[PDB]
This record gives sequence, structure tokens and C-alpha cells, in this order.
Amino acid sequence: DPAATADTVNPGNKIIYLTFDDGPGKYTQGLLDVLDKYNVKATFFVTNTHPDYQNMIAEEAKRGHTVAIHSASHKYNQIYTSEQAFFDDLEQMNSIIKAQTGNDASIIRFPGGSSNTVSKDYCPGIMTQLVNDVTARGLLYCDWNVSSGDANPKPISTEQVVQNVISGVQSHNVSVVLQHDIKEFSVNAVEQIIQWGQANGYTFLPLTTSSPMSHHRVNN
Ligand SMILES: [Mg+2]
Ligand SMILES: [Zn+2]
Repeated sequence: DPAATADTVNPGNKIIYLTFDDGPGKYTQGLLDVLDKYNVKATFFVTNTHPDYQNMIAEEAKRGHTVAIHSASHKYNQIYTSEQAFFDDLEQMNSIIKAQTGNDASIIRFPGGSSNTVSKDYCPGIMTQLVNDVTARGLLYCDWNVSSGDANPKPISTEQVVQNVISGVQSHNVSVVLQHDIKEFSVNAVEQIIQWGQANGYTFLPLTTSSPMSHHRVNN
């Protein structure tokens, strides 16, 4: 029930929240350098899939970005077998974020989105329970309303990612863009996306606890 949660703060008009899933990884440092070049803050929904880059979580926070939870294991067949397994994994990821940044996470992004149906193969009904359990735990969750197309099993070109994000943003006064910073071709699109947005009156912001969240329909 939306009635039970605090109002969010209107962020203004022509807003873009660039967000990045599945990292950190080998391309994250380069992405941080690009964001610094344009003085833009973003949001990272992190995993422990590539623990050789775990210190990038500390760097993301140090540089002013929002560090949020995606999943420690990012294994659907583990985290979606029970509420208990999901939160064991979520807590492991939060603990790494605390170790690295000094702070707990406040925001999460469910693997597959809150709208995913892959979780039906492991626990029917679990997403309906988890959106309520995450809320009861004082956590916020965010899906997205602009696809970059960078999740396709066959990669698209950097130029196609640029065009996908620029065209999707124009559909929304307030956009939450999904990219994955573990994909080199998609990271390499971010510079042109920022150039275009800044030249067209858009403001890039990081997600915070007072931001409006983007929520999909829950399908499981
Ligand atoms: Mg329960
Ligand atoms: Zn993911």
C-alpha cells in the first residue's frame, strides 16, 4: 500500500538517473573517469560476481555515486528459492558495501527487476512477498523506465546503446536508465549519452532515498 510510505521529493523536470547493474568489473574504473569528466553522479547496483574489483565499490561511494544492492551471487536459482535465501544474499552484499564504504545500502534492484518471472521457476509467489518484505525492512527498490538494450544475449553496438537511451529518455520527464557496467560496449556509450542529455536540457542525478522510485508491475 503506497499510503504507508513517505512522500518522495520532486526532482524537477527532464531528469535522468543513469544506473548500472552487475558490476563492479574491469570496465568500472574507466566509467568512473568518464562520469568525473562530465561531473555527473550515477547509481551502481552492485554484485560480488567479480571480487577482483571489489574495491571499486569504495571508489564509487568516494566519488559521490549512490551504491545500492543488486545481489551478492546474482544466481537466480539460489536467491529466489525462498525469502530466507534472498535476504541471506542481500545481507551478504550489504555487508560488503558496509566494509567498503562505511555505510549500509538503502536502495536495491531485484535481479531481473521486481517484474521478473524467472523467480517462478524457483518459488511461485516470491516476488509478491519480497516487495513487501524489502519495504518492511526499510529498504527502497528501483526498476527502470529506459532500456539501453545492453542486456541482449547478442550484444548491440555502442552506437545502438547511445540511440536506445537517447530515444527512451525522451518518453519520460523523469528517466531511470538501465545499463550494465560489466559490458564494455555499453560503458563506452555513456559519454555520448551525457553529451546529448546535457546539450538538450536534461539533468543527470544519482538516486537517493528521497528520489521517486521507478516500480514495475509485480508478475510473480
Ligand atoms: Mg514472509
Ligand atoms: Zn543483473
